[PDB]
Formats: sequence, structure tokens, C-alpha cells
Amino acid sequence: AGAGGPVKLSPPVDKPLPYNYDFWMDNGIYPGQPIYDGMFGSMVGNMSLEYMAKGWLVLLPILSAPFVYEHCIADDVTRNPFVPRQYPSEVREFLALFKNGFVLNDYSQPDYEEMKRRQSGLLTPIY
Amino acid sequence: TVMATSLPIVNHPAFLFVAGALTGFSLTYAITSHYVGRKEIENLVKFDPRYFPEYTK
Amino acid sequence: SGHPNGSFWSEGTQVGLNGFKYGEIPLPNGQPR
Amino acid sequence: MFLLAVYFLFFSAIANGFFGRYLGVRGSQLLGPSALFLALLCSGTIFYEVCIQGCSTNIKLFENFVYSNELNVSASFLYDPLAATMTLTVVWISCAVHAYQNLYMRGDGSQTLFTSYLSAFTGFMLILVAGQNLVMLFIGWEGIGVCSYLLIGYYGSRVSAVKSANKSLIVNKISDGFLLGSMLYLWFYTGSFSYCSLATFQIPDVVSILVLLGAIGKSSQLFFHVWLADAMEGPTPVSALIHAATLVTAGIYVLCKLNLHSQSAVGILGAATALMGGLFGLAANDLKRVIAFSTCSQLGYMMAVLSTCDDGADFAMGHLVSHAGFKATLFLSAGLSIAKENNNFLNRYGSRQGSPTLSFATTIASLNLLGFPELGGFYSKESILNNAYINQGVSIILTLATFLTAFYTSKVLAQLYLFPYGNGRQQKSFDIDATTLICFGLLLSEMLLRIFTGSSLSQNMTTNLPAHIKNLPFWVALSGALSGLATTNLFSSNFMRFFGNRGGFDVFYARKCSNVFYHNAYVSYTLLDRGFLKLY
Amino acid sequence: HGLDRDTVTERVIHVAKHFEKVDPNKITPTATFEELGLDSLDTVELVMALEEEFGLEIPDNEADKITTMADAISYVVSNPLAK
Amino acid sequence: MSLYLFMLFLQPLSLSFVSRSFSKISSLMMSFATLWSAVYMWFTSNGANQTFYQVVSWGSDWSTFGVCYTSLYISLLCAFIFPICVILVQGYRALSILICIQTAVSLSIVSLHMLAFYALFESSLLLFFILIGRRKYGSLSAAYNISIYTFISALGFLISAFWLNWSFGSVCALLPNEEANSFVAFGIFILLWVKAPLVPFHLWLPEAHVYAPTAGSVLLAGVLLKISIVGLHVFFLPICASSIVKAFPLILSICLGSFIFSSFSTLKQIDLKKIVAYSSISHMAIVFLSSATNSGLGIQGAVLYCIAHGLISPGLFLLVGILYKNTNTKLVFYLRGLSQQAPVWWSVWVFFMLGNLAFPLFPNFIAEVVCLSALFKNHELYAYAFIFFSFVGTVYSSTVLGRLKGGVSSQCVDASRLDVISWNPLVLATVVTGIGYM
Amino acid sequence: VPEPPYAKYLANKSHYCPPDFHYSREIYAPYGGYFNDPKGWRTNTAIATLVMLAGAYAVFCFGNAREERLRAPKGWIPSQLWNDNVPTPVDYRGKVL
Amino acid sequence: ADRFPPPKMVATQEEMDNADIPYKYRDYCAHLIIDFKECRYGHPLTWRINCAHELHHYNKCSYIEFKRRVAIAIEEKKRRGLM
Amino acid sequence: ASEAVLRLPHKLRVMRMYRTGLKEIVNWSYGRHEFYPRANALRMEFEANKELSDREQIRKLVLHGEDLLARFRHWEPTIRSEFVGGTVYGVWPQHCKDVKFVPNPAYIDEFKQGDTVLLY
Ligand SMILES: CCCCCCCCCCCCCCCCCC(=O)O[C@@H](COC(=O)CCCCCCCCCCCCCCC)COP(=O)(O)OCC[N+](C)(C)C
Ligand SMILES: CCCCCCCCCCCCCCCCCC(=O)O[C@@H](COC(=O)CCCCCCCCCCCCCCC)COP(=O)(O)OCC[N+](C)(C)C
Ligand SMILES: CCCCCCCCCCCCCCCCCCCC(=O)O[C@H](COC(=O)CCCCCCCCCCCCCC)COP(=O)(O)OCCN
Ligand SMILES: CCCCCCCCCCCCCCCCCCCC(=O)O[C@H](COC(=O)CCCCCCCCCCCCCC)COP(=O)(O)OCCN
Ligand SMILES: CCCCCCCCCCCCCCCCCCCC(=O)O[C@H](COC(=O)CCCCCCCCCCCCCC)COP(=O)(O)OCCN
Ligand SMILES: CCCCCCCCCCCC(=O)SCCNC(=O)CCNC(=O)[C@H](O)C(C)(C)COP(=O)(O)O
Repeated sequence: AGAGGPVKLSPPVDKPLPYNYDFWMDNGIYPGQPIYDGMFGSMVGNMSLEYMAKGWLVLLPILSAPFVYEHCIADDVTRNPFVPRQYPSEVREFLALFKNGFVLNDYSQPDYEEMKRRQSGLLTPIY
Repeated sequence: TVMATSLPIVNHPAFLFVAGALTGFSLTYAITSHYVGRKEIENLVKFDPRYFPEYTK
Repeated sequence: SGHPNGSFWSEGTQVGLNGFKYGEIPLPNGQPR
Repeated sequence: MFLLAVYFLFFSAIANGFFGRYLGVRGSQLLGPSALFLALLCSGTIFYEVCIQGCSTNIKLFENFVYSNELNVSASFLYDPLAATMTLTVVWISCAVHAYQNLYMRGDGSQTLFTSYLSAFTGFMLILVAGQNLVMLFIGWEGIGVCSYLLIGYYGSRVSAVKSANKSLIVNKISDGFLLGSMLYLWFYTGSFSYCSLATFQIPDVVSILVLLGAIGKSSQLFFHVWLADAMEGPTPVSALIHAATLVTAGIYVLCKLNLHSQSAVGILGAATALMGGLFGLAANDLKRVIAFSTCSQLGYMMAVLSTCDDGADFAMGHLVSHAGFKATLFLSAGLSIAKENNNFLNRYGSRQGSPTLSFATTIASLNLLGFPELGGFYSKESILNNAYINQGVSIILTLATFLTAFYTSKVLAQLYLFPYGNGRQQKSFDIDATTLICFGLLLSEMLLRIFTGSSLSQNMTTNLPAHIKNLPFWVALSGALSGLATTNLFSSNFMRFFGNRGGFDVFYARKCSNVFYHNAYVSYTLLDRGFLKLY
Repeated sequence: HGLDRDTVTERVIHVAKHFEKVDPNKITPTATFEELGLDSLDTVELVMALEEEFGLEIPDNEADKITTMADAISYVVSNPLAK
Repeated sequence: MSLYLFMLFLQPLSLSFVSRSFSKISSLMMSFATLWSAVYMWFTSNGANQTFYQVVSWGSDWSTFGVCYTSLYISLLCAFIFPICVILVQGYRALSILICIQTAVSLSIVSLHMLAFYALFESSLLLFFILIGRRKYGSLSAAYNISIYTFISALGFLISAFWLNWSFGSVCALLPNEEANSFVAFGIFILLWVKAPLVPFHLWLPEAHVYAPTAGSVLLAGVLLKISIVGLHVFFLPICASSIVKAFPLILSICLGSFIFSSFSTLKQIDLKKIVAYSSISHMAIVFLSSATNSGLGIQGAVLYCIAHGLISPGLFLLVGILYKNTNTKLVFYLRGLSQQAPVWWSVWVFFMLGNLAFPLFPNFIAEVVCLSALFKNHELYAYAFIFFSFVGTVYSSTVLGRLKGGVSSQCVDASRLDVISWNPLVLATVVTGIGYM
Repeated sequence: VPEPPYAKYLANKSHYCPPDFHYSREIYAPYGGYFNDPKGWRTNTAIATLVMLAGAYAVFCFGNAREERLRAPKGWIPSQLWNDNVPTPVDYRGKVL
Repeated sequence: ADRFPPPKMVATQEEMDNADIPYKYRDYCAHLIIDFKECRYGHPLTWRINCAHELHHYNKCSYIEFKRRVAIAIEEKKRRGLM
Repeated sequence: ASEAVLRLPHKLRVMRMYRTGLKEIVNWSYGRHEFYPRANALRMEFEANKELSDREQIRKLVLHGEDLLARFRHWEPTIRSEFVGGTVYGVWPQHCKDVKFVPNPAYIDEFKQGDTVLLY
């Protein structure tokens, strides 16, 4: 039965309240909770922050291993066995404008250097 | 016994071995695939006489 | 459970005021407030 | 004609939420679904006109919504091919959920207010999708945020539910702050808020980072995914809408509408989110939480595909619209299962006589999730996986994510149907009316139509890949499914515990960020203004 | 729903039978677990099995106070969530 | 203009001749008639007259009164919100005090003479000292705080006005004068620094709001905080622009610090009126900084956001006063289950709290967009700083709403017919401005 | 406790209301009571539907007046039946229809 | 690049605009994608069965273009001495 | 082990360990079928050391079992919905009687409602 279920009422305060009792959220039902669960009190699974940090320390190298190879170790010539899509000159010139384009990696092109410098563009507006 | 009444084959040793072999092959192939597939995509063209006569003999 | 008469298109089971709007009690004889 | 659907949804919201005393519980149970059915006809007309027949329309309701000096914005609706597709998907899912809530929410006090929230919730999604300028999108964005706040915290006497709503509100606030920054950047250097003049071929990185940070909020990506799991406190109809279409998809829609994203960031973030979501869904024991983590993983796939190719935006949208269907079906069937068993934990579910329609809908939605061949989800997911081969790092992580997805999907199916009965010997029952059957029929019709009509124009376009590379995702999914059926152990107890805690993102916030926040508050108030600067 | 004593007695007696050591006539509506032949670790299992039978969660401190057939029936009768 | 001034002078005049049992009715009629006179002033104000819509003088430089864009908006806002204050307040003493306060404040807005502005604005110094320090429900400490803060800031402003009158020969706004002196610029600035609550001179506002009556709080939040922007646009920016541009990094430092620390101080509040009062302080900083940019966007955005605040914060204060009448408590921890117990009050409370969080369908959204655009015109980082730390407001607003929303309560505390009549105009105005009729 | 006199004016518990669930019947909420089902609900729903369709007609007029198609559709679209500002369709090749 | 010259562009600018072909699709295959697009949107739900010849032709030309891309890659790589 | 568990007597402490262990078997299982063999295994694990009389060894076993039960606490306890920590606990709590409702509020001294400024 969704409606009308019995509930336990939280006991009324009977002792001097701590100054930071606003960290406790109590609506009158018995299981009151911290303002943010895990800030204090019982920990889910009895796992501290140190345990989670050690687990992440174990995971990150394995997760980052696929990404680091292509992004850093690999180079445009050796990343893929083919060149980017070849377009007619009118289409290619427009597509090369996009900083987030995919034709900027065409090392066959004679404008490769300028295209690469376009890809690594400005961090912030100059004006 | 995982599912005795419905699907008892899962408890069979042969099913466990086939499933584990598939897991290993699929997962390790996922990593080695990149080198492999890039090699076949290069070899398709390099040994095609029309595109590259020199490499073919 | 179900619908009150077994038909969805049956007259509502609730007669009276669902609540007191602004907390005011309806007058007995229908006298305007 | 194009305006009519938003009118129908907002009329349903106003009627049920302000005059529901006169209408009644039955009155909502008619006016809601009827209005959304009419909106579904209007959305179908829009989809045929714009997508199939290539006829975009602009409706300007009124001009000078904000007119201060040069800053000028107008309330206008542009139905472009993206907008029509999202509108159709959203209205279809929302009509289904409104049919669902007639029987599910009958045991809830405020069914009229729930229907009103659901209808305004859909209306704000359509405002976001069809806006012609950035300000209308922001209006819809904040509307869906507030509607999620009022729907997750529907059970106010539960501390967990209201805290979940507060979590959603705060995280979404940070995200739209970043979006508002990007909006101001784009107005300043392009001259307008409209998407037509919004186009920039080269954009400075700050704008891209701000756009991405804003998008990762609603489309819950890593470091911003905390709210999605807690969003389970709300009623089941809310979860279906938020996870299927309205909230999660909005970030992807924004990233596709404006192609200011950077390939390097999106691919890494998406692949990381997909892997982490699958790993988290492995540990979960609530039925509803596993499906949310699966939603996270699918969002990771969609975000990753943007980096791959020029068609990545189309592929992401196709997976978006395909995903809405079977995910909504999965939530609705899970909610019916909870009602029938009075339980939320996967251990105590089991084989029991039931409706053939619901079990079939669950099976087909889970098959679409897994990647079962010749299905709508299969095509939209292979379009991503096969085209991600060029990005070696992304492709590997997505393939492992496919394995994990298959494993927990098959585990959930075995635990719900194949496993022996696990609940107690008590009278528990939820009899389903014809309205719920019409709901699941609508979802199944969406799924079936997706196969015939497709998701993207380049869905069946060839990716010139070797056969063993192209058919690899199927083998990984099959291996994951077979391992899931056997219910084997994949990770050690330490890593299983780590995944059960969802990576400890929330515990870090608790112990460091929240404590620093309230120590800053302590310094600001107690030490300074009620301390140093207060007289004796 | 307040469940009547007679049904609760029948179901607690039904649960108590499944221990092999306990002889089917020794279990009475008023009998302590010791006379039945149950150990402390057995009483744990019986309290848990009562938890499945009536679909309730016994908070642990009350679980310690259950040592007899009688008081278990009393506790189940007291509970308004007992099914 | 002349009709508006005459009616402003007529309202305190009527109280002397009324029967003392008809005082409430006569005061309400006078307030509505002043509102209608303000509408007439708007009607007779032609936009063709770009500099000043209307100027009237009654025989001296001090008696020079005029309306501009800022003055007209603020005067219409005060005339709009006064009747709600009138109905909320009972007794001839209270009516007299509130009528005199409103007459002085409304005459200050349209004044064009710095010395007359000072004379009218500070005439309401004892009236708040008596009002906030009333017998049973008032606190003497808060009255002392507000009175002393106002006296020191206004005396500095007066000294600057004396120097301008000595050097130029005039202190009227209509006569173009420019000064580069920093002492006079600071003398004018300190009043704005105190009146618009800006850290660290914001301590008076909280104590005043909590211990003022609901009508008093409504007036204080609605228009007395806005008097700072009338002074800034009318008496500081025309003459003291060189100093605001010289000190802009310092101005930004103080404004953004006020925003951040007021937001953090709001988090430590357990009293509803204090929560609203601290939200006001955080809201004032954006207005002050947007005006200080001295750009077309900034001035318009600041006056718009002042109108939005003067429609949203009076509503929150009114709702809190109604709840305190029903419950005799303002502590959030005592108040629970208000959603179930007061659905009609809860709906309006949530609506106004959404307005205070600047959600799109509210005027605060449009106003904030314009102000942030002005800040972005100055620099990107300026807007980014304000946009991020807006999340702190969400935390405390959400915590308050969650604490009030649910729980166990044995009291039906919902508003009566009088209360709903009290907020209906504010809700209608909020909606109308939110859809773009700013 | 003897029910107060005004309890007669208050309405009963609806059929959908669970028998165990107790709510205060005096509280007024615009969205309705705890389980509603008022008498005369059918007529209210009919009136609501009439208002919905009338507003739909007004919105349809407004949208048709403000619906601007600046590019010709590729094929025939349903809007041609009701709006006359649709440009004549041109197909992918370029031929006018 | 020079060794493997671009093919002739059958589709012209006015035809691509008339078919509303995005610039990304204008890759020496545009005529075939015009055919596939017109047939796909001609058959909204049977295009998978009906529209198979056009898709086949597009995929064939795309395969040839992909082979050209790989040939260009090999030529450039051998020119740089990497192989 | 918590303070409340420590303050318990030996008999009740071992009983608590058995109860918590059984509940954690339920939580870590995938179905009821896994439960029975694991429950029998826990049964045998406790029965193996029941006849020990050396206090120091018994203290070692109790402490080690308490550490093991602390580490294997499940992130997600399987709790019935209607009980504390359950989904349906407090969804629509039954509202109690004796509610303080003020009838016709606006018509109690309608003209003179408001705040007054009292002075000396
Ligand atoms: C965009 C153009 C069209 C605009 C239409 C907007 C859609 C409807 C707008 C109606 C007015 C919006 C503001 C309504 C008042 C805000 C309060 C509210 O919405 O709900 C109230 C009460 O609701 C009402 O009485 C009135 C609601 C009527 C319809 C509301 C639709 C949803 C609001 C839309 C969100 C506003 C958008 C603002 C940001 C863009 C409180 O609800 P809860 O806190 O959840 O508690 C209820 C009790 N229970 C615990 C059981 C859940
Ligand atoms: C207790 C409350 C119970 C009663 C509830 C009342 C329900 C209210 C219904 C919601 C109304 C939604 C209408 C929103 C449109 C705003 C209406 C409007 O602004 O009128 C416009 C005319 O425009 C319209 O009529 C719009 C047509 C409305 C119907 C269109 C379809 C309805 C779907 C709703 C989608 C609206 C999203 C707009 C988001 C901003 C005025 O035209 P102008 O002369 O140009 O005015 C100048 C512009 N400005 C206001 C900014 C100064
Ligand atoms: C896939 C993309 C990446 C996903 C997220 C990866 C996050 C990786 C960050 C963790 C890995 C490096 C951790 C730093 C090394 C610390 C190792 C020992 C931990 C330790 O001794 O102290 C801890 C400090 O917390 C800490 O260690 C907090 C440092 C965390 C840096 C902030 C990065 C955001 C982390 C968010 C998720 C990570 C959750 C787990 C960290 C516990 O402190 P204590 O409570 O015992 O102190 C006592 C209270 N007086
Ligand atoms: C060439 C000259 C060199 C410099 C020489 C400087 C010498 C000192 C100059 C200080 C002048 C400032 C005057 C304000 C004094 C503070 C208020 C007095 C404190 C006080 O106890 O007042 C009580 C309440 O006041 C309150 O509650 C008010 C709280 C504090 C008011 C805040 C001060 C105003 C803002 C300060 C700066 C503003 C901008 C400055 C440009 C009432 O006391 P009582 O009536 O019961 O009498 C009983 C006697 N114990
Ligand atoms: C420490 C941070 C500063 C706090 C202020 C924060 C922001 C306030 C800015 C308000 C904007 C307009 C105000 C004009 C200038 C006020 C203060 C500006 C900063 C300042 O003190 O500059 C000084 C010059 O101003 C002066 O010489 C006069 C300073 C103000 C006098 C203080 C009291 C005056 C009261 C007069 C009452 C009215 C009198 C009217 C006749 C010295 O800077 P510098 O140029 O010498 O550079 C030497 C550095 N190496
Ligand atoms: C999910 C993973 C689950 C984790 C499981 C880990 C649990 C660890 C289990 C192993 C720890 C132990 O053996 S803890 C065993 C501690 N050993 C003793 O206490 C010896 C003295 N025994 C007695 O006094 C009684 O026989 C008594 C047994 C109290 C009963 O009383 P009854 O005679 O009246 O039945």
C-alpha cells in the first residue's frame, strides 16, 4: 500500500543542540539524514575516501592507456592507413576553414602546415 | 546451480568454457584489431597491381 | 478497486466540497458571504 | 499547425494543475492522454513536412522579448530537420507515459498535479528543441530543469527524494551558468542569438569548453553524473521521461545544433562515461539504477561519436532517437515489475505468470540495448562503433563498454524472468488495464518503425572496414551476454565495492567540496559579520 | 493490518517444524526454544525464517528478546506491517 | 507631474482631518489615487522629450522636480507597492509613520536637487528609528544600526553637495557640471555604498528587515534600496564619471566581494526574513556594477533589474509575514509540511522563489541577461565571475525549500481571502513583466 | 472525537481513496483533493475539451498567419490544404511540380 | 597525390544545391548520393528494400575513392621514407 | 564493530555476527538459489569453533569475523520497501487527527487586521 503506511516519528530534541545542527536534516520521520550523504556518519559500504582514491589510482593508468597512444605517441601520418576524405577544391577550401573539421589532417595537401596551425587555434578572443 | 529449472546448460562446464573463450577472444581481439585491420587496409592497395605495380612481382 | 460502478464514465462518488477555499465555511441557507 | 502541439501540452498542464478540482482524477485521465494524442498527430504532420519533404518553417510569436539597446531577441520557433525528429520522439514517448500514469498513479494522492507536471515537462522540452535562437533554448532548458526539480521531489516526506531534487537543481545550475557564458560569447562576436548567424568556422577554445561544460550537465557525463543515479527517488513515469528524452538528450542536442565542440575532449569524455556507466551498472542491485547507468553508457557512446567523423552528429542524433524508445520501455516495464512484486531489488525477482505483452516488451528493449542484430538499436550502435575505429583509444573503450553492457543486460533479464521466484509468499498483484497495453503497443510500434525507416541517412552507408573488424561488436556483445547468463564473477571484491560506490565521486564532494563550502560560509558569517563586525 | 493470533500461531508453528531436531509434537503455542531443542545459532535462523514468513524486518535488539514460541507470536501480532 | 506631487502632499494631509476610524479606508483610497496620478504622469510623459520627460519648478532650485527613465520606473514601482503596505498595517500611529515615510521617499525620487534629495530622503530617519524599535516586536539595536549608518553616509553626501554648491554655484542636476576631485566623488559614493547594501556596509539591512513590520519590510526592500540607483544615475554618474572609471577595479572588487560573501552568509541563516534580506544584498551588487560601467546596456539593465527585485522581494516578504501571522514562527526548522498544509501559500512561495533564482519566465531573467551582457561588454571574466557564483543562491534556496516542503505537521496554516488579495497584484505584475512587458 | 459541524459541508472519501488512508478534508488545493472524483466531472471535462478546441482554433489561425516557408518543399506537404503561402514544390533534380 | 589523380566531378554546383546536399557529402560521389537521397526520401519506409541499387552504387564508388585514399597514403609515406 | 555490538555479551555478540553474516549473504547473492549453500557454509564456519574454550583464541576469532563482516558490508542493503531504508517508507505517510484548523480566517476582526506600532 503506497498511501497510509506506518512511519516512525523522530524523537523531540531533549538536550542542548550543537551549533552546526543545521548539518542534520530531519523532517520528523525517524531516519534523519545529513545535508549531503557521506559528509559525516555512516559510510556506504564502509569505504573511506582513501579507499576510493587508491582504487582510482589503480584504474586511471589502464583507462588512459588507449587514449595516450593515439593522442601523443601516434602522429597524423601513422595514425591511420589512409588520408582524410578527398574533396573538390571548392568544397575542400570551405571545409578546411572549420577549426573543428576533419580535413585539416590531410598531410598530402600543400597547405598542411597552415591547416595544422589553424587547428591549434586561439585559446581566448584577442579582442 | 545458477538456473536449474529454466536453462540448466549454463551450469555445464562446456558452456562456461565456451563463454570464457568467447570473452577472451573478443576482448583481446578488440585491442589487437587496430594493428591488424590497418595492415589489411594497407595490404589491399599495396598489392593491387593497378594502384602499385612496383610492390607486386 | 477499479472504477466505482465498473464504468469509467459514471457519476463522481464525491458530493460536497473537496476543501474549504480560503478556509471559509459555506453558509447554511446559501446566503452570500 | 506547428504551434498546436506545444499549445496542447501546456493546456493539459494548466487544466490539470489549476482546474483539476473540477476535472477530477478521471478528468485528468482523459484530458491528458487525449491532448497528447492530438499533439502526436500534429507532430507526425510536422515530421512528414520537415524531415521527409525538406520544408523548414519559422514561426515568430512576437518580437523584442528582450529589447535593451543593441541586445535584441525574439520569441521564434524554427522547425528544422533535427527539431522535427526530436519533437516526434518526445511527443510519442510522452503520450505513452501519460497513458501509463493513468493506472500507475491511481494510488497516488495528486494524480492531476502529476499529469500537469508531465505535460508542462513535455512542453518545455518542445520549446527547447524548436527554438530558433539561443534564448528560447535557455527557456526550455530551465523549464525542464525546474520540472525535474518538481517531479523528482514529488514525495516530500522522504528526505532522500527532496535531497535528490536539490542535487539535480544545483548541478544543472552550474551547467547552465557555463551555457549562459557561452551564449554571451556568441552574441558578442557574432552579432545575434539566432543559430543562422551563430555560425563560426573558427571559435576560441574558451567558448568550446564553456559549451561542453554546459552540455555535460543535463547529458550526464563524468563529474556531472551524480544526479542521474539519485533521480531514482521520483516516481517511475518521471524516470522514463527524464532518462529517455527530456533531460539527458538535451546536451547532445545542443552539441549537435551548434558544432563548436572539440574532437579531443568529447571523445575522451564520452568513452570514459560509457565505460564508467557500464562498470557502475555492473554492481547495482536495484532494477531502476542499472537502467540509469545504462543510460549513462549510451550517452557516452553518443558523445564519443561526435569526435569520429563529420557524420558523427547525425549518428549521435540517430542513436539518441533510437535510445529514447527502448529505454522508455525498459523503465515502464521495470516500474510495472516493481508494482507487481512490491520490490526494487533484483535478487527477489523471479519467474512468475504475467502478461505476455510486458515480458515481450522487456525482452525486445533489452535486446535493442544489447545490440542484437537486425534491430533499431543494433544499427544505431554499430554506426558508432564501426566509425570509431579511426580513433583507436575511443574504439577500444567503447568495445569494452559493449561487453559490460551485454553482461549486465543479460544478468537483468535472467534475474527478472529466467531465475526462480525469489520474493515471499504474500498476496501481491498489479492488474494491467487496456491503457497500459496501448502504452506498450505505442512503444513497440516505435521500435518496429525504427527498423524500417532507419535513424540516419548514412546508417547503411559503407564503412570501408575488414569483415572481422566490422562484425566484432556482435562477438563482444555475445560474449558479454553469455557471461551474464552464467552470472560469473568478473572483478575482485575490492573493485566490485568500488563500482558499487559509483567511483566515490559523491564521497569526495562530501568530504572536501561541501566542507570547504560550509567553512567558507562559516568564515563569511560567524567569524566576520556576526563576529568581528558585531557589537557586544 | 492487525493479524489475529490464531493465524500467526499457525504460521510460526509451521516455520518451527522445519528444524530436524525439533520433534513435531513438542512445539506448542507456549514453549521456549530450549525445550524444543534449539541452540542460539538455531534461534538466529528461526528469527530470520519468521522474517520471511511474515514479510517483516525484525530490528536486532528485539530479535534478541525473542527466545520463546510465545513472545515471537506476541511480537508478530504487535507488528502492524506483518503480512 | 504636478498632479503626482499634489497627491503625494495630499496623502499625509488627509490623515490630519480624517475621523481616526476612517483612516484605513481613506489611506487606501489615497494610495490608489496616487497610483492613478503616477499613471497620469506616465501618460503625460512623451518619449520625444529624450533628456527629461517632465520638469517642474515651484520657485527655487530646491523645488525643482523632474522625471527621467529611472525616476519614472522607480516612482511607478513605489506607487504600485504602497497600497499593499497600507492594508497590512493597522493603527493611526503606524499609518501616520508609513504615510510620512512614503511621501518623503517618493518626493526624493523625482527631486533634481542634491540638497533637496538629501532633505527629503533623511526626513525619514526617526520614523524608522521609531518603527523598527517599536514596543513589543521591535529591536533598538537594529534601529540604532540603520539610523547611524544612514546619518554618516548622508552627511558625507551632504558635504560633497556643499562643495559642489560652493564651486559651481549650483547643485541641481539640470546644470551640467563635472568634477575630477576624488574627495567629493567619495563623499557622494559613500551614501551609495551604504544605502545599496554593499560589503562591508551591509550590516544594517538584515537587522532592520527582521525587526521591521511586514509593511515596513515591503517598503524597505521595494524602493528604499532602489533610491541608490536614482542617486547614481541622477547625482553621481553625470558629474563623477571620471572617478568611477578611475576606480573601476576597486569598484569591481567591492561589488563581487559583496555578491560572494552575501551569498555565503545567506547559507548560515535559520530565519526566513533574514534569508530574503541577504538575497537582496547579493542582488544589489549586479545592479551597482552594471550601472558603474556607464554604458547604455548597464543603466537600462540596472533599472530593469531593480524593477524585477521590487516585484519579487516584496512578494517573498509578504508571504513570510503571512506565514508568521499563521504560525508565530520564522525559524525554518519549526516549519514543515507546508506543501500539504498550505498548498495555495506553497504555490506562490515556490513561484516567487523561482523568480528570485532568475528563471526564464520571470522578470529577473531578462534583467539579469541585460546586466550580464553589459558586464560582458566590459570584460568576459567580469560576467563569468558573477555567473558562476550564482550557484550559491541555488544551494540555500533549495535547502530552504526542501526543509519547508515535507515532514509531519499538525497545523493547517494556509492563507485567508485577505492574504490572497494582498499578493494577487504582485503575481500579475510579475507575470506581465516576465513575458517581456518590462 | 465528535466531528465538527462543518464536516457536513465537506465531501466524503472517494472510491479511489484507500480505506486506511486518512487526509484532512478541510484543506483546499487548486489541483484537487487527495482523490477527487467530484460530482459533475463529466460536464467539466466536456467544457474543458470545448475550451481546448476553441484555443486550438485560435492558435491555428495565428500560426497559419505567421507560418513562413521561404524554401520550396521537395514534395507535396499537408500544409498546402490549409495554408496558401506554401511555395510550389521543386524536386531534387530541380523540376517544378 | 599526383600519382593518383582526382576523378571527374559529375555532379555540378547547381545540382548539388538543388538536391540540398551538404558540403560534407560532396566528395566525388555526390551524383550517386543525389540518387540515393531522392530514392530514400521518395520511399519513407520501404527504402531499405526498394532503395538498394542506389545504395549499392554509392557504396561502390565510395569504396573506389577509399582505395584511392589508401594509395595516396602509401605514396606519401614512401616519399617520406617511413616505408 | 560498533560500540553497541562491543557492549553486548558474548552469546549475543556471536548471535549478531551470525545474523549480520546471513544478511550479507543475502545482499551479495544474485538470487535465493545462491543463499542456501552459502548459509550452510556460514553455519559450518560457526559450528567449527563453537567448542573452543580458550578465551584468547575465541577473542581472536570474534575480532577477525567482525573485521570480515565490516569489510563485506554491501553498498546496497536489500531492505523491504515498507521499512526504514525502504523505497515506500514515507511516500504518503498516514496523516494523524487533531489538526488545528482555523475556520473563516479572514472574517475574524476583518477591518482591524494588521500590525500596530505601540509606543511609550
Ligand atoms: C512557456 C509558455 C507557456 C507557459 C506555461 C507554463 C506551464 C504551467 C505554468 C503554470 C505557472 C508556473 C508556476 C506555477 C506555480 C509554481 C508552484 C508549482 O508549480 O507547484 C506547486 C503547486 O502546484 C500548483 O498548485 C500549481 C501548478 C500548476 C501547473 C504547474 C506546471 C509546472 C510548472 C511549470 C514550471 C514553471 C516554469 C518556470 C521556469 C521557466 C508546488 O508543487 P510541489 O512543491 O511539488 O508540492 C506539491 C505537493 N506534492 C508534494 C504532493 C507534490
Ligand atoms: C491561477 C492561474 C490560472 C490561470 C492560468 C492562465 C494560463 C495562462 C496561459 C499561458 C499563456 C501562454 C502564452 C505565451 C505567449 C505570450 C503572450 C504574448 O506575449 O502576447 C504577444 C502576442 O504573441 C502571441 O500571441 C503568442 C501566441 C501564443 C500562442 C502560441 C502557441 C501557444 C504555445 C505556447 C508557447 C509559447 C512559448 C513562448 C516562450 C516565450 C503580444 O504581442 P506583441 O504586440 O508583439 O507584444 C510585444 C512583445 N512583448 C510582449 C515582449 C512586449
Ligand atoms: C576517468 C577520468 C578521471 C575520473 C576521476 C579520477 C579522479 C582521480 C583522483 C584520485 C586519484 C589520485 C588521488 C590522490 C592520491 C591520494 C591517495 C591517498 C588518499 C589519501 O590518503 O587521502 C585522501 C584524500 O582525498 C583525495 O585523495 C582527493 C583527491 C582527489 C583529487 C580531485 C580529483 C577529483 C576526484 C573525484 C572522483 C575521485 C573520488 C576519489 C578521490 C582521503 O582524504 P581523507 O578524507 O582521509 O582526509 C582526512 C580528513 N582529515
Ligand atoms: C581626524 C579624526 C581622526 C579619526 C578619529 C576617529 C575617532 C572615532 C570616530 C568614530 C566615529 C563613528 C561614530 C560611530 C560610533 C559607533 C556607534 C557607537 C557604538 C554604540 O555603542 O552605539 C550603540 C548602538 O549603536 C549601534 O548599534 C551601531 C553599530 C555601529 C554603527 C556602525 C558605524 C557606522 C558605519 C561606520 C563607517 C561608515 C562609513 C565611514 C566613512 C548605542 O549606544 P547607547 O545609545 O546605548 O549609549 C550608551 C553608551 N555606551
Ligand atoms: C584602499 C582601497 C580603497 C577603498 C575604496 C574602494 C572603492 C571606492 C571607490 C569610490 C569611487 C569614487 C571615489 C573616489 C576615490 C575614493 C578612493 C579611491 C582609492 C584611493 O584612495 O585613492 C587615493 C586618492 O583618493 C583620495 O585622495 C581621496 C580618498 C577618499 C578620501 C576618504 C574620505 C573622504 C571623505 C570626504 C567627504 C566629502 C568631502 C567633499 C569635499 C590615493 O590614490 P593615489 O592617486 O594618490 O595613488 C597613490 C598610490 N601610489
Ligand atoms: C558476505 C560474507 C559474509 C561474511 C562472513 C564472515 C563471518 C565470520 C564467521 C567466522 C567467525 C566465527 O566463527 S565467531 C565464533 C566464536 N567462537 C566462540 O564463541 C566459541 C565459544 N562458543 C560459545 O560460547 C557458544 O557455543 C556459541 C557459539 C556462542 C553459541 O551458543 P549456543 O551453544 O547456545 O548455541
